[PDB]
Amino acid sequence: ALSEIETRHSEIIKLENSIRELHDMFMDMAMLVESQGEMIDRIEYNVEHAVDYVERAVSDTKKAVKYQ
Amino acid sequence: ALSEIETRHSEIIKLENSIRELHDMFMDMAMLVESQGEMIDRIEYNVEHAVDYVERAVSDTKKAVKYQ
Amino acid sequence: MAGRSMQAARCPTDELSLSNCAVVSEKDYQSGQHVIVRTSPNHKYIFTLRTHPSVVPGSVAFSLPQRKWAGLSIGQEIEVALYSFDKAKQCIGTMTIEIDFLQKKNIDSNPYDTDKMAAEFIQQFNNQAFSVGQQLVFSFNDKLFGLLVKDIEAKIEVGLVVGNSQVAFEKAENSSLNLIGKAKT
Amino acid sequence: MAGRSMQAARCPTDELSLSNCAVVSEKDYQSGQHVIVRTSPNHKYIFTLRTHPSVVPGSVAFSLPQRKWAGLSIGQEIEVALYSFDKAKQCIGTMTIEIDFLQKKNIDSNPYDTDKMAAEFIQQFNNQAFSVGQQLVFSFNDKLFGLLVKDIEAKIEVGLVVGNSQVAFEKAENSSLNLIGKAKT
Amino acid sequence: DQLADESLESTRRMLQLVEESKDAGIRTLVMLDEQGEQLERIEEGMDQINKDMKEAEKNLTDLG
Amino acid sequence: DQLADESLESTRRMLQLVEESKDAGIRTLVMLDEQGEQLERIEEGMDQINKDMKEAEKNLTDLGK
Amino acid sequence: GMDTSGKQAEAMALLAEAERKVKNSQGSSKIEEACEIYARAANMFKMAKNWSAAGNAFCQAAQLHLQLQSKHDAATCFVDAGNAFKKADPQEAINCLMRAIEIYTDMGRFTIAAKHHISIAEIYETELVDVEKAIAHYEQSADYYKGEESNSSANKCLLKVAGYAAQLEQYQKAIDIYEQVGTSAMDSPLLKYSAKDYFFKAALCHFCIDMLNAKLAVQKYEELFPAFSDSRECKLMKKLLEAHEEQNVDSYTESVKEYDSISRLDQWLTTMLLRIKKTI
Amino acid sequence: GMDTSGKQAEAMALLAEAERKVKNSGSSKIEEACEIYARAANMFKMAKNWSAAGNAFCQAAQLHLQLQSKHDAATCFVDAGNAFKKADPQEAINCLMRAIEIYTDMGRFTIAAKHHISIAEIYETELVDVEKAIAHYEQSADYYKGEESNSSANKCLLKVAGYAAQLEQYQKAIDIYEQVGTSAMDSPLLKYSAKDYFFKAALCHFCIDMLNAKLAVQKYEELFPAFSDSRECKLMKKLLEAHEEQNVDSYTESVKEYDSISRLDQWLTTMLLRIKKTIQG
Amino acid sequence: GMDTSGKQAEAMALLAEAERKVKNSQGSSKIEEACEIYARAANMFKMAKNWSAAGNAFCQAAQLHLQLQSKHDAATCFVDAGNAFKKADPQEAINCLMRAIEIYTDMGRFTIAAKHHISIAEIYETELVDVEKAIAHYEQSADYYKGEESNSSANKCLLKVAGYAAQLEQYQKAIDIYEQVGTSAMDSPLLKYSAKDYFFKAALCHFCIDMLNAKLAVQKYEELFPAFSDSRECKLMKKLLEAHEEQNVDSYTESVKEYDSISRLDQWLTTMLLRIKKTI
Amino acid sequence: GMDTSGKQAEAMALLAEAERKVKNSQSSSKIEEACEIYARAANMFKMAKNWSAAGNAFCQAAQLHLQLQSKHDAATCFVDAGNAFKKADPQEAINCLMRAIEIYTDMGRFTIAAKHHISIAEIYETELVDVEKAIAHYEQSADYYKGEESNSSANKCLLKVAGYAAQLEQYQKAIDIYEQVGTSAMDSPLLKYSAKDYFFKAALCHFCIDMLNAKLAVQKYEELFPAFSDSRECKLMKKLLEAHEEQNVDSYTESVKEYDSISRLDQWLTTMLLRIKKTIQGDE
Repeated sequence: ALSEIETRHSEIIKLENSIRELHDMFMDMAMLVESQGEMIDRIEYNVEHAVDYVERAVSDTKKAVKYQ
Repeated sequence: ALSEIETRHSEIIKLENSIRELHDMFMDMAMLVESQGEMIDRIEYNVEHAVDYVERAVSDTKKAVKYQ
Repeated sequence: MAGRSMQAARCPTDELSLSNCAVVSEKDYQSGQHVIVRTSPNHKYIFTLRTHPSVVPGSVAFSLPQRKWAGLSIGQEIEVALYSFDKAKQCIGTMTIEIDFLQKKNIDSNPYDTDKMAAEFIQQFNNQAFSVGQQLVFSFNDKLFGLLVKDIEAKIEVGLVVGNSQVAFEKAENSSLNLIGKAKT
Repeated sequence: MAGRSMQAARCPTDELSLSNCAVVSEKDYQSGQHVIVRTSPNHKYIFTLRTHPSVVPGSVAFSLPQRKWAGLSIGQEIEVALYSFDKAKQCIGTMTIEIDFLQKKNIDSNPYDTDKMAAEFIQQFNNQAFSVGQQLVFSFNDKLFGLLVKDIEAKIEVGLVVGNSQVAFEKAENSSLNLIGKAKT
Repeated sequence: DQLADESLESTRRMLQLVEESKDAGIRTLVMLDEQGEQLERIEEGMDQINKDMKEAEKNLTDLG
Repeated sequence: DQLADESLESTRRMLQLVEESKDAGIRTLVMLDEQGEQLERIEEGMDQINKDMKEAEKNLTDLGK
Repeated sequence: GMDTSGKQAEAMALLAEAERKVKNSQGSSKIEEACEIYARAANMFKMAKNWSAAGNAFCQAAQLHLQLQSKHDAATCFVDAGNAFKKADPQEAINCLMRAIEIYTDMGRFTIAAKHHISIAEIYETELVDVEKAIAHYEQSADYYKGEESNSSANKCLLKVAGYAAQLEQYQKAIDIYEQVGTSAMDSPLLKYSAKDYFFKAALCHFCIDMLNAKLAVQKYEELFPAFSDSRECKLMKKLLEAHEEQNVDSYTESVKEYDSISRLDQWLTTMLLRIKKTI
Repeated sequence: GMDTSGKQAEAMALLAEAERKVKNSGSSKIEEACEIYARAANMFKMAKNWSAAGNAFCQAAQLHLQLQSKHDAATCFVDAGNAFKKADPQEAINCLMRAIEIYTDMGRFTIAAKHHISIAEIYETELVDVEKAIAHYEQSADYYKGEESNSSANKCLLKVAGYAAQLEQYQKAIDIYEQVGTSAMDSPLLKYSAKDYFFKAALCHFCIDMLNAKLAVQKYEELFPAFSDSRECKLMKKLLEAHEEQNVDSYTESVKEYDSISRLDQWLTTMLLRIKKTIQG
Repeated sequence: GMDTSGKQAEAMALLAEAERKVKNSQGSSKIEEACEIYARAANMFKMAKNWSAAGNAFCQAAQLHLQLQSKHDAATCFVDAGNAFKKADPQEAINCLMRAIEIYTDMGRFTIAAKHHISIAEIYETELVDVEKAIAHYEQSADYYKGEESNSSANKCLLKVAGYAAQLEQYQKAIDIYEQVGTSAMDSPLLKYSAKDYFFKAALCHFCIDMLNAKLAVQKYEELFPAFSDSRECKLMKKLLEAHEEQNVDSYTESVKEYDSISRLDQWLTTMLLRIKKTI
Repeated sequence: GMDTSGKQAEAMALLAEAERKVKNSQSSSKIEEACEIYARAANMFKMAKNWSAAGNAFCQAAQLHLQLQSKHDAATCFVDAGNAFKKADPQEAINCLMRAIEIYTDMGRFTIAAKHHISIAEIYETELVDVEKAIAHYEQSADYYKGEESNSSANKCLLKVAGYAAQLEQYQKAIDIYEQVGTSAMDSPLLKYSAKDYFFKAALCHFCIDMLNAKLAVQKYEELFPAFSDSRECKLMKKLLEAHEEQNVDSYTESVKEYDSISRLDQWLTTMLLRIKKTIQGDE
């Protein structure tokens, strides 16, 4: 037993504890990544709207004012 | 005897290989996350610049056409 | 007979819990009546009612064995309708009941009068309905026994026990109970 | 000479590498001169020059022992300044050299005449500059050995060898050399 | 022996846990790649927006 | 007997690897938190600019017509 | 009631005012004002959780914007109407999203069409329990995404298409898609570790046609790059093949159970393994 | 550098100028006055005072309100709320509520949801009114769910469920926990987490009566098979067996053994103590 | 149904009428309408899977739009034409992308010229099998990025440049770049963990020139970065140096195989080790 | 072409043209053209690798924008000039960044001022090694970030300033900072796991003052945070405390050596442990 048994048990238990902590960390990380993905998705649309609005407005107003 | 003996010698190498693979995955993930962080910083700067210029121009046209 | 929506509750007091019956409010029924309780289309069970001075109207209380047999959850909705038993064709003459100790605390090898116990059964359980597979508790000289209905003789699925019915006991497998009496086989 | 910048190159041939004399270009100097190669501000090592055809002028070729002693890498910048010996104090009378096997493959238990090799040493590098701490190779009969200068007796750090050098050799650090003769201690 | 049986069971649990962690890591990597592509698109759109707006100010200020 | 010693060495190497992985995980978590805050800060800017542009456009249009 | 009743009352009032103004106009400012109040009424409906009326109002505003010479606003109103209708009756949601997709693709924007096609396919699969049209929509979305060199989205859509097609007994298409994705993802240093999965699935499909195809394909895949020869999955494949060669089903069941014990199986894998077992 | 004295003096000068400008009241006067109010508020926020900044922002918001502009009033109200965040909670609540009222009129639902979550954090961190926190979280969850943002409408529901479990309303917590577990089960990414919620549901059941816990555990194992091979299900089975014979030593032994490998937060320990005291008797 | 018959017919009709309208102009509204029609026709052709027509239409629109004072739109059309042409004939894509890059840099926007250079480099390497111009483009992009303190992207570009330069037997450049990147990454909280790898690579290059240089460089990097003294790579380097010091190829191969077993070597490492072993 | 000579010559000619054009103008409408030509000259210089002239041109453009009634453009030109000068003349970079910070904070925007303050502190620490000014700038940035409800950035800045303060033998200041962050990290779902580390560092600072303050602080953290008890750092601290009490320098050295062998330490930890070692050795 002696060193053999003591190393066996202690190292095994410590390894298991560390593995469990890693498990928890990764679950939380994945949830955070999901939420951020949805925020990015919502930003994209509001950027496209603004692009179309500005382009159309500038074009039309320029034409109208030059014609006047 | 040698049954349970060869078992550990083959229950250890699997763990070694899996752990090394996890190591490589995490290194690549960290590099990617850093690059995305810098991209986000640039996007924020551009957004703030654009919003402030838009406000200036809109207020300018508003007062200019108010005084006509 | 038409059926109403009633709610399962916890049986009041221990004595009513050892007195096998579904407990109801004094405003609706009395004791000795027969009802069928439906929790789903495919499993319905017949019970006899008893009134208690604590039952809240709109609920029916059951003891632990009845809930463990019928698979009922406290607070779940069930339907109960009065049921009318024939007496000319379903009357039980003799039954087979498997018996064992209810409380593991004190197993013993002493002899138990299976005859006297059977008579006490009639004393306590006369005029109550029993079905195959139903589980119950039996109080005999301050001892708790678990009983399981094995067979019924007039074969009938449900019947009304009469005063002169005879009960036979047989030790459950993997038990040290030494039974000695007429109620054996 | 003045300390101009040179570059270390590879020994042109094996024979010149074994000669223990730094190969140089025929256009720059004449054989027999000495140069205290200056690398770091606190690192200068004395080497003797010998010309050989080929080699591009402006570089100095060294054998593996020289590069491993002075710690030079091919392509590195070095300073070459000429050196003058002080015959009144630098003249080497005796020198102490530690000897050991160079190649573990050729280990053998045969006897080694310590005196017979000594004369060959004189025959080889007579009149050539040697410095304390220098490492070199020794070509005994079909034997490649590693030599390390530990001490010099007329103590000086650098001197010019002569023909009266009775170098006593002694094995060290688990060496298997079977040494015979009177040229030991 | 029997304590080595405990240890064999321990190794088995370790192996299962590491496999699960590996799957989670792989999925996270894929998710990050997709997000990176979306970030690229947003950045590309932004610049256009900025320039198109500054042109308008200039032309209409020259007009006024 | 001496091949068991190898087990000990393997176990020590595994433990070191696990510690390194844990530290990497901590750093990744912190970085993700900061990035999330930045994304939140950007959403609001986008909203405000969109609103302002729309309003001003309607204003110009009506004014003219 | 409380908020619900008053919000309903104001919504009906706004609808009545809109009808009054449209019948009055039958100018341009009248139509603009009517569309504005239509939108406000729809928003007020959404507060009280009455989705049908919200969709009706949004579609009416979309039509009003259509008759007037404006398009993007019509697209926005149509897509919002579809999203609102996603609760009660999916058919109208499909119709509205189709109109929005047509309008968007006309102008030359191909990113948003992919999103709307994906949403339509999700509705089709989840509510109408029909998979052919899901396949069509996913393929269209994959094509649009790949058009702009956004590879990852194309890969995701094609993986879904391949899974559904393989479920429906059309194997060759699934094999082609799996080969393409597996070989493409192998090169990239990031996704290198997942490729071993895709090849595995391809092999299973080959094994549903005939054993010899499975053996040849396994050999070819192992040749294509050696990491796939890791004992983990290739061992299982070889054992399954050998068990099927000698008409021994007990060994097959034992091997599958042993692999299952260490790691649970998914419905897809269990179904495919059951078919392979049966044919034996 | 300049110290709060000079900044406060300049802020007071700006406030006096704005007040006199509004006194002689036209559009130019009011616009200039609101501009001065904004500048003074910024200077105050630089001065580290936190109440005069709120007052300035609120006055500017009221001026923008009386003039026919809305968006600007909302922005000034939210800024005033952020300023009061540290000065006085109740004024912050009022300002944020008015901002949400203005926002929700024009259909900007997500912003209203965020502001609701902020009012809720206020009510739960400094004030002790949990009921209002539950109401606000429910409203935010509904607003998010209305836009198909399922991924951000599941945090508010979990917080609501936890607070309702603390209050002893167990049916609501059970319903929410099950629903969320069933929703997350299907998605491949979130699957690994689902195991938690089901466990947390069973405990709630076990608070009412043991038999309900037995039946619920059976139902969840049938519905979802991986649950049957985790460690939480082992502990549940062990406790349900142990507490059927009034044997508290086994109960505490199992709890301590589980605690050793992994520590338990406050919620779990409170629930376990409730269960032991109530039922094990 | 998305058949290309009607799509092609419409596209050709639009192109023909645009050519007619532009031809009649022997004031500038004709150019504007013609350019808009050209853009619509290009999008139509792109829908039709015919990419060459899309490229031609886009380039014509770009030319016509650049004819006017407006230039910010020529850039955009040119980049779009390049994306389109990236399928059939890469040579034109290079020309268009370069004409774009030129305008962008002239305007003062440097961050969005590096991206186009990276794209051109990818085209060159993947299809034209030429590496000198790839190196040139990567170097230029790295310079532009490092101008704007975007260190990470500059590091990635320099890594690719160093890899190819080492591939082409220009060792000195590779070693300089690798040591620069290693030292820079050593001083960071996150990248720290990867910092070992680069050093290992550098050591290998030092080996190709001469063994002793490699020995001294390993000593230097171990002293500079103590955590490097325990990693696997340093141990492997020590063993290979000792094996190569005594004309012992056997132990060299044994160590290489032992290190291969745990982790699979890439093409780069295996080719470099093969060169080293071919030396002796 | 890539030729630098032609590009620089063109830049010089264009800059001279702009100079003479503005000088003629001085003899508003033309000032705009002067600004645009200055910006083009600056960009050309930047592409010509002559960073000094690029910074100078940007500064001139900013000055031209200031006299005209525009500010935001002046701020943008100042920040560009600072980024350009960063490589050659750090002092002018700091000057330009400070002016831009003043303008920005005057206009109302705050976070941008925090970013520029962080940049100024970074340049101070990397080039002129003036630690006190770096501490001042970091504290100002943290104040702004915390005033705008952004917590993570404020925490990062506070950690940096605390590290330098401990470096400069101002122990008390560092300790409070660490404790604050620790409590915050205790009340979070994610950061919880790292929260021990901060506590550990705080303990070491106490040990520098007195060993009994350190023991009491360890007890306080133990009762406040029980998870801290299992971790290695608590065991190491208790063993070191005992060894210091008993005066057996050898046990302290051996224990620290073993802990180092298991894992390496940063310069900060090694120097702090060395200071404690030197303190204890005098006792023996």
